[PDB]
Amino acid sequence: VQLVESGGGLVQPGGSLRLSCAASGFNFSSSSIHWVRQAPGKGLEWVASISSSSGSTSYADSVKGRFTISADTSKNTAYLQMNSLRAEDTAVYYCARYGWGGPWYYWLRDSRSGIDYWGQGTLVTVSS
Amino acid sequence: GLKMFLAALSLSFIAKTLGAIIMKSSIIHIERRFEISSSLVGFIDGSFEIGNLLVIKLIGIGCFIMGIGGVLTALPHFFMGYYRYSYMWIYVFMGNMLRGIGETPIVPLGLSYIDDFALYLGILNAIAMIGPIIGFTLGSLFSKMYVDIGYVDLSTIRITPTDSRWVGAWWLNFLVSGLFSIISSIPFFFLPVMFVLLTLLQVSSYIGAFTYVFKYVEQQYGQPSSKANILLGVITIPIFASGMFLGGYIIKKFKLNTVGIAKFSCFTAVMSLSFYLLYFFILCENKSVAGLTMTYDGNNPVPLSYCNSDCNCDESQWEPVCGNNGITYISPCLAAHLGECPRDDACTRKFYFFVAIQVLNLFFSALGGTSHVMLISLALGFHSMVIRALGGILAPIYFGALIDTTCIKWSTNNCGTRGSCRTYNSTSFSRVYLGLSSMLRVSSLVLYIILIYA
Amino acid sequence: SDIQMTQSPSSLSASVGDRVTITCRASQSVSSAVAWYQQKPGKAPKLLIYSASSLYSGVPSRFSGSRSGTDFTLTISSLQPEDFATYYCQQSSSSLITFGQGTKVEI
Ligand SMILES: CC(C)CCC[C@@H](C)[C@H]1CC[C@H]2[C@@H]3CC=C4C[C@@H](OC(=O)CCC(=O)O)CC[C@]4(C)[C@H]3CC[C@]12C
Ligand SMILES: C[C@]12CC[C@H]3c4ccc(OS(=O)(=O)O)cc4CC[C@@H]3[C@@H]1CCC2=O
Repeated sequence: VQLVESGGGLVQPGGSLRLSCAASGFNFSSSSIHWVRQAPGKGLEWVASISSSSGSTSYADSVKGRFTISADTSKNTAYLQMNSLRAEDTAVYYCARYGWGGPWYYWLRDSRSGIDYWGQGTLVTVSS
Repeated sequence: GLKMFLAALSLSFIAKTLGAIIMKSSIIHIERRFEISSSLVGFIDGSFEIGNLLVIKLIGIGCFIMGIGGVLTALPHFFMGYYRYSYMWIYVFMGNMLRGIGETPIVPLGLSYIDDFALYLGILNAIAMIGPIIGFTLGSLFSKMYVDIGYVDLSTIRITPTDSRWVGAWWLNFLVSGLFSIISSIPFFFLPVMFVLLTLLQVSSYIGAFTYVFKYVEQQYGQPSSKANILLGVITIPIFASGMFLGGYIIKKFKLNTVGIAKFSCFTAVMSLSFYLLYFFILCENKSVAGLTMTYDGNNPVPLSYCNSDCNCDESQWEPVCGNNGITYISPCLAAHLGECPRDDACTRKFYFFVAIQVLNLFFSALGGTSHVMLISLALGFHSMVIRALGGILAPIYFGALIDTTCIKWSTNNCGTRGSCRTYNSTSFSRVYLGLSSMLRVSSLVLYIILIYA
Repeated sequence: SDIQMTQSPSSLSASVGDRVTITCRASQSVSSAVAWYQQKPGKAPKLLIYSASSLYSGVPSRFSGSRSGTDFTLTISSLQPEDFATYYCQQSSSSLITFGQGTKVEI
């Protein structure tokens, strides 16, 4: 129904940071939360994922490792803790849910594709 | 080495004992989607006796035919539009009739081949009553889901099961039933005067009352389909089995050769009516639905409201609200929140008394339910055929007629309202339902008295 | 895997009520799991189509997506004043997502 992200600022080059996303209205456990980025005036890109209560960490072949994606299932929160955002991570990060797929009688042949709900996001730009 | 054959016929009997338990639970859900009056759900139900009358190894083929009938019973849902949040129920009817066909050579040929080759009826009917509780629990689990699941996001649904318009997934009940029938057909393809009246005037009551028990427990007491389903499944069916066993245990306990069984039938009927006339004193007072029983202001029984006489709202559509006082208005146009006003805790507590009385009634019936066949060769067949035909076809029809004579507000579908009833004036409901039931019971009782006298 | 996706057009000039044919191409491992999103300036993207055939409940019935070989396509049945934005074609498989450079329509 609503997914709100919080955290993010102007951390000097290097160091660490952490962003949180809170959401209620759907079972917060059974909703594969995803993080997606949009550089200033550019395309989009995928960052991480927490499929369920299970970690199932998966990342991006350009900024893999420096990020960690976790979740507080009791506190209904998704966490993304990042290390040493050098110059390319400046963007407007977005949380998202894999929305209810099409009619579940014949869309099991195709995997999950859609992304229903989006937060407004806030910049995590990084510079000197 | 006949035990495999015995298990085969057992799996065959499970399907037949599942069938009715499925249909009579689906009746309340398949009345609001096709938007048909409750006089035609009687005909849809009687179709299953129509087919059996028409048809009146080889014992196995009927199981596959029943699987076909159940799959055709659910097939309309796939090839059809959406139900808003037709002349199409024909398939359902046809489907049910198909079912009856399979039911013809299965039950008798079983015992027929059984007595020839190599108690058997005993163990068979012992393992028979399993399918009912399986089906009741499945119905309790499926009456929790929508009707067009797999095709709509359940969160976008606004109706709730306590609400009136809500309809569940009956097609899934029929689907699992037909698949079980198909599977149970798999092994057999590789395997090798006054008494008839007395009993009719009792069985008609039972079949009608089972066809409309959920309508009762949903409009006088506040109990949805799931609760009332699993409460009869967990409780009433094991006790029914206990009574059916105690019947044969009693026949041996005391020699009831001819006069004893007659006394016992009179006794079980009297105990039934004794524990069945108490539903009146558990009655909860009717709810207050303004504009249908009582006027918008003041307490009296179409004199439109003084407040609504000015407003140009539209009559004839059900989308209710619940005033803080405890009165439900037909739609926000005519006037707390969306829904209705549930009854006080009093009725929610009285429901358990209803459950206990129902358990005791079914119990005191189950004792003579088995002795009946002991009391009465071709005459057995004639009595069986007559009760089946007349009761099955005719009971839901006349029950639905009268229950339709008490329905305050209806629905409109492009013409000819004939829409599924969406609110019942509950006191008239109690009067008609319990009155027909009780008058029929006493009409059977006086015949019992005459018989035991003669 | 190594699933990529390319998007040939970059500035279209369709007029009102036309049949623009925005077409992305699957570089590797055609997955039949595409999804087409729409984004206006300074807002958050919405879902137009998913799995290249179905729609999102609420979206006008104009938009038609289709699948042919290895080049999915999106045809706007007839443009309207509330449609000129950026369109993205995303591909997803077994917890790996990839995006596209976006077609930007104009007049
Ligand atoms: C014509 C003959 C060959 C019979 C064909 C039968 C199939 C059409 C049936 C058998 C199993 C059925 C499925 C069994 C269980 C489900 C789950 C049921 O619930 C969900 O998927 C949950 C959705 C949610 O939680 O949001 C939706 C329908 C579906 C896919 C059913 C769709 C119809 C299926 C595939
Ligand atoms: C026990 C039973 C389940 C439902 C039963 C029922 C439920 C309400 C009812 O209504 S009542 O007015 O008698 O309370 C009557 C009956 C009569 C018997 C009927 C079935 C026989 C086979 C079976 O599995």
